[PDB]
This record gives sequence, C-alpha cells and structure tokens, in this order.
Amino acid sequence: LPTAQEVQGLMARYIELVDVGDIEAIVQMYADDATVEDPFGQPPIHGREQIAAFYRQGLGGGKVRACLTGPVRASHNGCGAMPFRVEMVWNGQPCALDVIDVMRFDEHGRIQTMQAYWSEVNLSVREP
Amino acid sequence: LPTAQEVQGLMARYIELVDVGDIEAIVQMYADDATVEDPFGQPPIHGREQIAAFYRQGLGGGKVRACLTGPVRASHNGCGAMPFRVEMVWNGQPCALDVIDVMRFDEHGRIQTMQAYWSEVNLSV
Ligand SMILES: C[C@]12CCc3c(ccc4cc(O)ccc34)[C@@H]1CCC2=O
Ligand SMILES: C[C@]12CCc3c(ccc4cc(O)ccc34)[C@@H]1CCC2=O
Repeated sequence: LPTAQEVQGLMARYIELVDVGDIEAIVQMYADDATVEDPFGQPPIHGREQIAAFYRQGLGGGKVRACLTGPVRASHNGCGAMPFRVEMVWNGQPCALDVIDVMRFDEHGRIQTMQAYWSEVNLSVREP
Repeated sequence: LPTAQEVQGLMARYIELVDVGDIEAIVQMYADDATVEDPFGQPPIHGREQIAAFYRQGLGGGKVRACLTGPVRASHNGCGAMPFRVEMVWNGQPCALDVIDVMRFDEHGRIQTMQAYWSEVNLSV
C-alpha cells in the first residue's frame, strides 16, 4: 500500500486533475473495480466505465475549479482524507462548495474507494 | 438522525469541548457503545469507559488547544467530516497537528463512530 507520504502526493494530484478537468487522467487513478460515493449517502458508482461517465458529467460541462483548502491527512494503511473547495457556475450563479474526500488506495497505488462528504449546507454563492 | 445542519452543529460543539478539555461532556456526546479509531488505522476502542480513558490521557494535561480550520461537511444520513488543528507539546516544544474527523451519529443524536485521520506527516514544529 502507498505510504502516508505517497497518499498525500496521490490525493493532491487528484485535486490537480479535477481542477484542470483531465477526465481520462482522473479515471486512470482509479482501480478498475473502484467505488465512488459522491455525495456520501447516495448509491455507489462501480467501476472504471461508470466512474468515467460520472466525472465527464461533473467536469465536462461548465468551467469547474478545485483546490485544497488544507493539508491532506494521511494514515498508515493506504488511506487519507482531504479538505477542498470546488467552484462552479450554477445557472448563472457563481458558487463554491466545500468538500472532504476520504480515499483508500490499493497495493497498486490506485484509488479503491472514494467518499465525498458534502451537502447543500456546504454550498454558497461566491465569486471565483 | 441529525440533519446535515444538526451534524454541523454537533461536530463544531465537539471541537469546542475538546478545546476546553471538558472530558465529561465529550464522553456524553458518544453513544454508550460507540467506537473510536484514532488515528484511523489503529484498533478501535469500544464504549464510553474506554473512550473516557482515551480522552483523559489525550487531554488530561490541559495544554491542548483545538479549533476548526474549515467548515464541517455534512451528509443527509447523519454523517460528517471536519478539518481541524490541535496544538500541544512535542519534545518539549510547541507543535501543531492537522486532523480530519469523520463521525456518524445515531438516531438519538449521539456519536456512534469517530475516525480521526492523521499521522506524522501532519505534525509540525
Ligand atoms: C459535480 C460538481 C463539480 C465537481 C464536484 C462536486 C462535488 C464533489 C466533488 C468531489 C470530487 O472529488 C471531485 C469533484 C466534485 C460538484 C457537485 C455540484 C457540481 O457542479
Ligand atoms: C492527543 C493529541 C491532542 C488531541 C488530539 C490528537 C489527535 C487526534 C485528535 C482527534 C480529536 O477528535 C480530538 C483531539 C485529538 C493528538 C495526538 C497527539 C496529541 O497531543
């Protein structure tokens, strides 16, 4: 499993990929059998193909940005959690959404599970 | 289960209690049979007695400070995650540790599970 430092690097890279919107690069970070729960509480997304469609829907449209708003917290069992902000335009309204992603990586350094904690209480109208 | 807004309030209150070292109040926020994994990766402890002993050893001194460093993220199923920083002493010198706690609340508004994400990579001098 990736070391604590490696997890910090991997999770930070993920945010960089989301920020630029490189869908294919994001999908490649996931294990072909990964699961995504975003927002946490909803039915999971299973596998590369479904995950690709998920990111294309979320990042393939209007301009979206993402940035860490604090350091990645990493564990010694291939897991980590990170706080970040996502910016987007919702029907003309400039918005910001605060999120925390928790990830578990496998022995190949790929994301096995991702859980995104957030809800409408974390949304707000704000200029980019 | 607590609503998303209620989760935000409960988790913020927890940090306030940690900051002042109110062990008794912290323990009461947990379900009687709750589990704590801190740091996540280590074996979980079970029950209020074990949890109380854990917090007594961690905050017993009285020189530990804690504060949210970002908003509490909350779900619609009684769960939340929050980023915070704790300040204490390491090797006889002021230090800081960045942590993210993930909590699940039960139907009675008590913490059923807490998982604290952090490691040495989050410790600064
Ligand atoms: C889809 C989305 C843009 C990207 C995004 C959202 C929420 C959680 C995320 C978690 C991630 O790890 C990466 C991207 C997002 C937003 C929900 C509303 C929106 O426009
Ligand atoms: C115990 C401790 C102070 C408080 C604290 C730590 C780690 C995770 C925590 C998680 C919490 O939800 C509340 C308090 C802590 C530190 C580990 C080293 C230290 O001095």
